[PDB]
Amino acid sequence: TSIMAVTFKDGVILGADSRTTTGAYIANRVTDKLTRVHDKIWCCRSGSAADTQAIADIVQYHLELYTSQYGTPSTETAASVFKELCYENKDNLTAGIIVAGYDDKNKGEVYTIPLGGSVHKLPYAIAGSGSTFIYGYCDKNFRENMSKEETVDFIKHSLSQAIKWDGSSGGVIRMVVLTAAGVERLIFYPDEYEQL
Amino acid sequence: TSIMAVTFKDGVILGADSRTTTGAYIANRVTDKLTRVHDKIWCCRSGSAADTQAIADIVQYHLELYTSQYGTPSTETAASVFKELCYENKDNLTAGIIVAGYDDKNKGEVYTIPLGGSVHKLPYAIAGSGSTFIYGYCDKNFRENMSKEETVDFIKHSLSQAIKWDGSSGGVIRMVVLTAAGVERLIFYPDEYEQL
Amino acid sequence: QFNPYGDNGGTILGIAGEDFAVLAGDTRNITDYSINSRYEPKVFDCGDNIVMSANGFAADGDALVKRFKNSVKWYHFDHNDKKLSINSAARNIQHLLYGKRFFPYYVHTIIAGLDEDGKGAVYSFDPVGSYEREQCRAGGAAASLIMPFLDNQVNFKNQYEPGTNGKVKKPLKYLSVEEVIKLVRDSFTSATERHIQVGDGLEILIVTKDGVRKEFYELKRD
Amino acid sequence: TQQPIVTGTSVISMKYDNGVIIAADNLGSYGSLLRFNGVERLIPVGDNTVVGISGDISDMQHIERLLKDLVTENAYDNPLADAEEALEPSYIFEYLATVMYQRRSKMNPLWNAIIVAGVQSNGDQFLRYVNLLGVTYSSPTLATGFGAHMANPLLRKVVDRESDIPKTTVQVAEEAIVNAMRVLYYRDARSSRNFSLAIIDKNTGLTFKKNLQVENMKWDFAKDIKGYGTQKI
Amino acid sequence: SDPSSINGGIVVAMTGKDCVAIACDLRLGSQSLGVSNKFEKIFHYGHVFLGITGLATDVTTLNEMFRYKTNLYKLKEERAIEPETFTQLVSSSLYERRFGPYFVGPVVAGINSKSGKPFIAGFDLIGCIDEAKDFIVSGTASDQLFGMCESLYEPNLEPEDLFETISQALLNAADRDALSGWGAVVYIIKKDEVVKRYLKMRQD
Amino acid sequence: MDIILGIRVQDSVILASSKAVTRGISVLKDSDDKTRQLSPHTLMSFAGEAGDTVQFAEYIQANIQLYSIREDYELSPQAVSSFVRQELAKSIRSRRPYQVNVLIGGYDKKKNKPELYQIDYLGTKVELPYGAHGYSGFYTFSLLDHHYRPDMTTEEGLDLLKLCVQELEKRMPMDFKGVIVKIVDKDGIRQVDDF
Amino acid sequence: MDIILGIRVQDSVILASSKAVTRGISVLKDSDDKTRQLSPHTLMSFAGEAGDTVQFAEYIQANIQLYSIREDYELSPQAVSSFVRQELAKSIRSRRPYQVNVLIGGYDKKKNKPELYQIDYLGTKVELPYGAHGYSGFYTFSLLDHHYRPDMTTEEGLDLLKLCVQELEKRMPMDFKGVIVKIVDKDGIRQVDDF
Amino acid sequence: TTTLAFRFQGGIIVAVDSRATAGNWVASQTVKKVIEINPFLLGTMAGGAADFQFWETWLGSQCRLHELREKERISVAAASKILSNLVYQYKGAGLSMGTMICGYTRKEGPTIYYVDSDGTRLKGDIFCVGSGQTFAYGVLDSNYKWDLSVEDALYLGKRSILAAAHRDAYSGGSVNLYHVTEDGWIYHGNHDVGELFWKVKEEEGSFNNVIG
Amino acid sequence: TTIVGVKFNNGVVIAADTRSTQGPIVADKNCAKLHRISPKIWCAGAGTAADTEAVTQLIGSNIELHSLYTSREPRVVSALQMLKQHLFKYQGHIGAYLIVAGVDPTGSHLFSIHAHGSTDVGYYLSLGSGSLAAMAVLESHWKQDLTKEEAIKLASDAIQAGIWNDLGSGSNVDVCVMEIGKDAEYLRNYLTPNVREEKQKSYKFPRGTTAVLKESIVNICD
Ligand SMILES: *[C@@](C)(CO)[C@](*)(O)[C@H](Cc1ccccc1)NC(=O)[C@H](Cc1ccc(OC)cc1)NC(=O)[C@H](C)NC(=O)CN1CCOCC1
Ligand SMILES: *[C@@](C)(CO)[C@](*)(O)[C@H](Cc1ccccc1)NC(=O)[C@H](Cc1ccc(OC)cc1)NC(=O)[C@H](C)NC(=O)CN1CCOCC1
Ligand SMILES: *[C@@](C)(CO)[C@](*)(O)[C@H](Cc1ccccc1)NC(=O)[C@H](Cc1ccc(OC)cc1)NC(=O)[C@H](C)NC(=O)CN1CCOCC1
Ligand SMILES: [Mg+2]
Ligand SMILES: [Mg+2]
Ligand SMILES: [Mg+2]
Ligand SMILES: [Mg+2]
Repeated sequence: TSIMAVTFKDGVILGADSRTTTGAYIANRVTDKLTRVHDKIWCCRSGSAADTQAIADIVQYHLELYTSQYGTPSTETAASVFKELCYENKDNLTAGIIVAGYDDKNKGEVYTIPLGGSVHKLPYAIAGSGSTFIYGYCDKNFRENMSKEETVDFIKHSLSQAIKWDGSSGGVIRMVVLTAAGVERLIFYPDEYEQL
Repeated sequence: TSIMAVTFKDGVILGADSRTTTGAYIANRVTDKLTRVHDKIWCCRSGSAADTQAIADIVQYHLELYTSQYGTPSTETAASVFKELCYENKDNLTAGIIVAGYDDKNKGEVYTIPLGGSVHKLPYAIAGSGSTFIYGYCDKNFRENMSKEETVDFIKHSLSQAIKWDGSSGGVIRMVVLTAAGVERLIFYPDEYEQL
Repeated sequence: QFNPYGDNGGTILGIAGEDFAVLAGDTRNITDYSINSRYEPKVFDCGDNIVMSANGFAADGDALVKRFKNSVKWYHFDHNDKKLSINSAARNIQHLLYGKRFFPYYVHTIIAGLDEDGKGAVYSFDPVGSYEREQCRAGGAAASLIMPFLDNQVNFKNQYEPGTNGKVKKPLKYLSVEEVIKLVRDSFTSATERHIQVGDGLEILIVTKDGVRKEFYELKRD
Repeated sequence: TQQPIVTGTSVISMKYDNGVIIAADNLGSYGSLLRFNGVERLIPVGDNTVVGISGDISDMQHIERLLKDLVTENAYDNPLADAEEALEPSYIFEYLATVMYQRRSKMNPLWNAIIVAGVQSNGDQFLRYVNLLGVTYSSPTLATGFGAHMANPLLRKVVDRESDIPKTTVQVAEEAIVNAMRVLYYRDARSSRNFSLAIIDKNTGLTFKKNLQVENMKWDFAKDIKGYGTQKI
Repeated sequence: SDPSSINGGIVVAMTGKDCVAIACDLRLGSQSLGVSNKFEKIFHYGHVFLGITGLATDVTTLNEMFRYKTNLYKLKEERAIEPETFTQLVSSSLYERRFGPYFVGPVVAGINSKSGKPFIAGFDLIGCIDEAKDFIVSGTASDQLFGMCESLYEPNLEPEDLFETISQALLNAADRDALSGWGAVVYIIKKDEVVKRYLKMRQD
Repeated sequence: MDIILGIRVQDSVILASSKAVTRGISVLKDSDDKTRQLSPHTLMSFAGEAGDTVQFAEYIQANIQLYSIREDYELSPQAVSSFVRQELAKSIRSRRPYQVNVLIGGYDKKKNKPELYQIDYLGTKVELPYGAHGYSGFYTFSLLDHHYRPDMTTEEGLDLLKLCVQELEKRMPMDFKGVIVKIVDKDGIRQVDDF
Repeated sequence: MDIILGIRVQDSVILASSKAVTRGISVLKDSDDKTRQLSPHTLMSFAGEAGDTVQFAEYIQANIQLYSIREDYELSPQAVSSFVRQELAKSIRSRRPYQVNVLIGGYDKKKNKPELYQIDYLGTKVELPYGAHGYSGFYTFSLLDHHYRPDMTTEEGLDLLKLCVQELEKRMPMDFKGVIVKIVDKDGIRQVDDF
Repeated sequence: TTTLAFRFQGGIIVAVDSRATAGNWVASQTVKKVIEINPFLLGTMAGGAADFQFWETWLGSQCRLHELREKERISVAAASKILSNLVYQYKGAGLSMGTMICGYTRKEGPTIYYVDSDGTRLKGDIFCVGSGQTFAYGVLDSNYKWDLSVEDALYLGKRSILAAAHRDAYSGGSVNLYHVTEDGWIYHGNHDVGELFWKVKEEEGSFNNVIG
Repeated sequence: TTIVGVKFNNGVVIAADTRSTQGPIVADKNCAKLHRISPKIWCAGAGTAADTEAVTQLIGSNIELHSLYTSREPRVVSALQMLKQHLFKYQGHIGAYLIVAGVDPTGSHLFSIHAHGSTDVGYYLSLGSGSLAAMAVLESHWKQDLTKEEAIKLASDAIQAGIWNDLGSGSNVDVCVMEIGKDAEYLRNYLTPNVREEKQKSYKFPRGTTAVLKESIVNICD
């Protein structure tokens, strides 16, 4: 994997490639690594497919039960539930999860949860095997309070490079936009992003 | 290490950090990783300090003896001698060497020699532990036939990011400019490059 | 760590008649779960009416056959074009194999031909050079499937004369080339059904005083 | 005893009525890092043979030098070096095969899988494989690495046995090869979009095609795929 | 220390015209040492016959277990268990011990009393049902038995002919296996008569 | 532990068991009786891992004696052997299995027949005319195959047994300090004092 | 191989060596002489790795016999023992070392004294009144410490030696099939046939 | 494998089985575990097959070169030592060998030498080597005498292999008999164990445990 | 194993080969890898044979009880959720690799499950040892808006690729078609391209060939 989430003026955008590997074989070239735990709280999944999937499902269950009793949960609350599972089961899990959500009070927020189960709230976050190749690029090019079109270009260009260098990353670039307006899914094919 | 060599309009420039590590301890914070094998043929050294040093010395000896008999060697010839040692002793070496030189006929040339002992002639080359973090950046920002000032900024900005993310890299940024004019040494301190 | 050996699969079979001998072998070549070739022969005419096959690790098998072929050539140069007898070839091959006792040729070797009395002869070898003349031998991946069938049908093992209270054995007799080829074809089709490394094609080399003839038959390709 | 460092992936090939086709992508991988992108892994020897190499690139470059040196050595004291006593595909292969097996027997192999494609002097098609173990085999279709698992099934639908070779034209054969290269780009995690292709014909000779690209790819269906099961939006 | 080849042994089953045959060797050993030449590996519960190869303690234990279960089956159902049903019971029982299995290679054989259809089946140690029209093999000489059965077998053999085919399959397979042999037994099973024959074979 | 033999003849079962207990480079004892009486007409010899052997033998002995008191009746050798086998069959899949091999020699008073059962630590039971555990079998079995007849007397059985011990004393590497011999018949269990 | 003993008394050296040759679970031979005569008044017993023992013993024997012919003179036990030690001292740092332990019993005709040397496979030489190799020492040494006197006769030495063999036969795990006893004195080397 | 050889009044009896196994798989029932070094010397197979074969064939070449140079038959002692010294050079390399070098000369009389891949060389009267050696030893020890007849000695060797062929899973196939005299060895035929077992069972009354 | 699943116009189709192996030996030449979870939800299984059967039956049993409890036809996502949560719990030790497909009130569906408990969604999928041979065909010939007859052709072609080119797959092709508004049609042995050729000889023995020691009637009655 190459995954990232970036806050901006109107909210937050999640981004991911679509490659799933079993060794050097691509088991799925059209994977959807961006998953919904709540209406406007989503996560990017990296590491073990089975682990991250099981975790996300449990979180979705917890936040559904939270909503039934206490109304809409904060993005921080969602990240806390992710942490709780990842930290307490650190010996049996291989999951690198980025949590991103949109409140109306707090606007866009991004929390990254690495292998250990620690939590880190950031303006933007990158993760997965392909993220190593774009630390330099992302750091130089990220700005706070970007527009929607700028943030889409930032993620597109970043993941394009991550895909270019990482063999474990590829396929289409999926994105999910989280704003007050609603939820918007975007897709970008090789013929476009490769020649950026 | 973070090391790189970049061809440009007037010739070629080599660049390197100054950090040498024995574990997490910095054994030398002012190392000179750019070494002279001939008047206008230099190399960047990454991997085992003892191995790369022993190799460079043997190459310097070979090119000195070459010059005594057949005159100035080509940059390709220098790279060939490096390869010959690295390939034939691949089981006992840990050396990632970038060879860069200036001919008057061939102008600036860059050859990279990874662990295996293979040779690759490139417009520019990056290597060492810290190079992983700047593949994205360097690919997006490199242009052929740059000026001296542009190439210096390209290396400075690139290695600055490599240094920022790689713990195994740091200290000063040394550079060596190879043109028809001659050989010029440049140095850049943390207080300058860190805040780029 | 580098592993110098591999398994190319396949299986071979040698039967001896009264005035003839056959050496059969399937034409499939494999590594792991992949087919490399559907027709890659491993039974070879080596001259002097000697047919040979070295089944197991193909690289070692090809090396051995190549060396023995060369051994036959130099036997002619050094001994006034004398014909290499099947028994002499067998002993020579032992020295080739045992020459690499501590880094063996990973192959089960079988040769076939006629002895000096004109009678059919099959010799079989282990990887390091031990050899033995026999009427019958299967080698390779499906050897364990084919060999007990040969014991029953060629050497008439466990077969008693009907009505003799299991006291009189079924008498040994030579089989015709027609009867032998039937057993070969049925052996390989049976082996193809139950062994994954066996199939594609069957190539039989028959050896009589007149020379070396070939026959080819299709096998199941799954 | 070795371990491969900079590596090249699948080499695929097949026979057709008048000659042979061979292809291989232009990538030099450094583990999961897709390090080098200008790597030519098809190397012509004369005007009648193409050697396709996968595996370790340092060892590939060594093999290049050997073949280059073989052409020089053959030309020595040989007035018919560009005629009757030119290098045949069968000669070039047997030489490499000898080397590969000798190196494995010294527990110091050239970490490669090699396919020698060419046309003999009498017009016959030549196509044979050899690898680090010294193992050799021939077939109407040959492929290394992932190609063995994915390309061969596709290429065997065109030429399933010997009798299918005369019935297969260069147009049909090249189409199958180019299709196989696309499938490998979909599914092999250490493959690139850019590749080279070589045709050796008994009439038109050696045609070497550089800087080809995989095209006509199906990605549009990806937009409909959402989540991994119970997810709708 | 490979449980499936400490004691040794083999079982084979075949179908014929309105009949089935199941046969086994008599050896029980401790690796190289031959200990008993009377160890039968075929049992029966009503008209349903079960052969079991593998680790001998588990062979004995499972026989005792299936006798236990079929006896309760009969008391509650008020009828004998059929081969198809018994096959399912064996599979269930083996898979119950999925991560601590009985090291065995069972083989069910019998004729359904209602439909009259000949039935045979085999299992792996973990319960996977292998049903077959022609033959099932099991034991340390399974490769050999596969080779014998696949060549010797033909469909719709008469009981007297089927006896010769299964017997020759077992005998010649056993003689190419060090851990099998030391005597043999063959069961010929018709709709309402069962003949048991001990074969004369080489005792090495 | 080490050598335990057993021979079933016409009218009795004879068990021979070595007297040595070695621990280390030292023979700690040379008069050890490796057997327990399970019931008046049933005897069990044992060999295997130290401690486990006696612990197991006595545990079985207690259970059979408990059965005898409860039912005022002696279990048949076949019944006892089946009980012992099941206990070992449980044991093998335990956390720490009993590593004990046994021979059960008994006289069935209902059938008026002697019976010999050989059971290994896995729970592998077989009825035999003659039996052995450990390396002993590798010498004795072939010897008995040759010399054993099914209609032999107790005296003929003892001579046959002497022939086995002599062979073991000649070819076995370890000094096992002779054997204690016990006979099981219609009149119960008795020990031969001069062997 | 296994048991080799040695006792130096007033006027002689006595070497006792076990007769058994065990291979697996089989005693292949029970009359093996584990000794070689190096010279008329020098005897060497040996024990250790199979093959190595005899190969080494005979190699030494050849060298000493070669010296005797060349100089027409018998080497002193001290000289022979020093030669043997150096050979083992070379051996230990070889590609494949001799794994052989030896006792050298000899009578020095110039000094008119018996001498016993104990040398292990590493090349560790010591002159002793009584010596042993392997596990034998763990029983015999303490026994000799108690009963040994320096002024004993050959007959007293043999009785002392009988006392050792009896203890070994009682407490040693393995049957070593008795010992061959040889005496070295002023009149040379002779074997005791009834022990 | 099971092989034996014993000295007696009439010379030496050598007897061997014929089975060869690769794990549980019976590779051959018709193997020759007696090597005919020369018309006066015999050797037995146990352990490595190619090794025994290769090196005892080689031994015969060395024995022939001896009697060409020395104009005299090679002694059993000298022949056995040529082999044992050879395998000792290869010690550690992994040779597998357990053999009885058997012969009958004027100066020595009937002589048997057990030679080993460990380098062991033992002269003796009775030897048994192989997986089924212990079974053969049991019959030999209880029936052996120096004053056996050539007829009774041959049978004892045959019966002892049968004993092992029965019990030992890695022995069987058939029994090969040899009788070594001063004028050379004499072959006494191949005897299938399948037929021999029933023949012996009936005539001798033995193997009552087995049903026939 | 080779197994595939292909979506089409008004439903979904799955297919599978019929070979079962222990090592290099073909244990079953015609086993059934297509499994019924509910009437209109079928499963193709690769990996550990007993596990794919046991896990498909357990979930199938619970799906039936659930369908009775809710008075509703079962959904594919319910079987998918129950399977993956079960497989995840056992951390891959239950070696079941499944292709789950079917029709329900929500529509037509196609999923894959791996042993460790990860699930995928797709229009065309392949699992097992011959999944690469199958996927090569699927990637070459698949398109959007396939008809029923086109999807069966594509699916069986993908299985054939595995049958011929993969040694872990062989024999026949089983198919199951699940169309919306119709009963699911299970096509057992839809193709049988590996029929055994006539044997060269009949090995029927003369009666009395086998030697017999004893005879006895066995009592099966009470
Ligand atoms: C990129 C491709 C590699 O890191 C991503 O992290 C990707 C994340 C992803 C995949 C699918 C859906 C959502 C998100 N990860 C994978 O594709 C993952 C690679 C991986 C496997 C195991 C790991 O450690 C336990 C770490 C990374 N692939 C898988 O999980 C595949 C489907 N299964 C296997 O590789 C089988 N594994 C199971 C775990 O044990 C080893 C064998
Ligand atoms: C960066 C710091 C890390 O890769 C560079 O590659 C740097 C290159 C360099 C250093 C000095 C002068 C010119 C160029 N490499 C090191 O600093 C190197 C780290 C390294 C050590 C061993 C390696 O494999 C054999 C690979 C990388 N540091 C050293 O060589 C130091 C001086 N010595 C040790 O760490 C002691 N080593 C010796 C080799 O065996 C392990 C212990
Ligand atoms: C192809 C044939 C793989 O070669 C398929 O995956 C096939 C799937 C199948 C077969 C029948 C019914 C439904 C599905 N798999 C097999 O046939 C399978 C191959 C296999 C063997 C061993 C494995 O080890 C983890 C994994 C897969 N064969 C079996 O399961 C056979 C019937 N049983 C055994 O080999 C016994 N094994 C089972 C695993 O536990 C150890 C003992
Ligand atoms: Mg070094
Ligand atoms: Mg730093
Ligand atoms: Mg196939
Ligand atoms: Mg036997």
